Amino acid sequence: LCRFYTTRSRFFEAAQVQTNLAKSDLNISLKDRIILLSRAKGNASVNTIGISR
Amino acid sequence: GGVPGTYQLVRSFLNIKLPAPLPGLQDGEVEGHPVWALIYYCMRCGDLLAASQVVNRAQHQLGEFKTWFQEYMNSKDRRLSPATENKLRLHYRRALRNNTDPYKRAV
Amino acid sequence: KPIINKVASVAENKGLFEEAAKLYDLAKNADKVLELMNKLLSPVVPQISAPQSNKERLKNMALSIAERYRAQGISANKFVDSTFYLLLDLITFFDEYHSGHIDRAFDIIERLKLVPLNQESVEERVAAFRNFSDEIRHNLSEVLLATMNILFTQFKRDRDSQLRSQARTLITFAGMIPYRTSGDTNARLVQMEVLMN
Repeated sequence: LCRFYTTRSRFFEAAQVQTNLAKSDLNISLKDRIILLSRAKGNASVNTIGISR
Repeated sequence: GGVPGTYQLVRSFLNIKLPAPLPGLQDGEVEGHPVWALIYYCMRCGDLLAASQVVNRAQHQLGEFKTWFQEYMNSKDRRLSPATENKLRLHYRRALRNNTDPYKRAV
Repeated sequence: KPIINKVASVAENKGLFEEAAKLYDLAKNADKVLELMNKLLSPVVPQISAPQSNKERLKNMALSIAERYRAQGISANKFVDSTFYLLLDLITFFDEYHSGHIDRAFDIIERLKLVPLNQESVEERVAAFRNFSDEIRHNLSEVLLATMNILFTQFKRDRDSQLRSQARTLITFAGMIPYRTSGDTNARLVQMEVLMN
């Protein structure tokens, strides 16, 4: 899903999915949660059209 | 014996295919070979890096060709920017359409 | 004042605009400085500003003339002057567009109120194009495409309706405006709007 968003320059929506996933209680390892957060951080640091700074 | 670096191979290739110096070469030599021959056969072998090394040791002789070549190696699809591509083409067409150094023409 | 114009006058007659500007600017003749600076900028508006290019070497002198003309409160007639600061804004619009800062570049073009984005503004924007300097109308083709390609990129990343509406606006404007390369441009603009839907 996130890969779809990003190729469509919808970086903020991807950052939202990744962050929530990192905070969730799904069975996800710490290192994977580190990757998810690191991506969200990058994706939220760039402009996404239609979304306020 | 080990495949030598594309640079030293090309140099050891120029020794054979041109044993004596052609009187129409330009821009001097580099470690005993014409600078344009090295650039061509390096690009022909596909090692742009080996060719750019040759350029780095003849910065003074080659003039503005350095900034142009360094862009070609960077830009993908083996194409330069229309602006810079225009600058070099007009220069070549200006007074180098018929130069006595064929390797220079080719590159 | 006279000879500096005499020397500036001939060098102007010999197509040496970049010099005639420096000379006219030496005599604080902004009517001519900005005139010539309009000619030197329009060709380079959509170009790529790269180190040591002819864009940088002209943009950077134009900005050094914008500051010194604001800090000293100097200006030519509004026609010459309006176009001069307008080109400087556009040069910023493409420098941001070529860098990938889509959001930032979209905001600039919106301020200029040069290209309509809501159907209501089409009537007035179309009338304005009639009396804008031809150094601006020349670059209208590249502006519409960059603006479209801007909306185009933002679409692939409600908001969809808003971009779709703005996409339409650009087309109708371009349809009612006779300008440079209106053929290839009007066609490409329509294709990019179809892919959005």
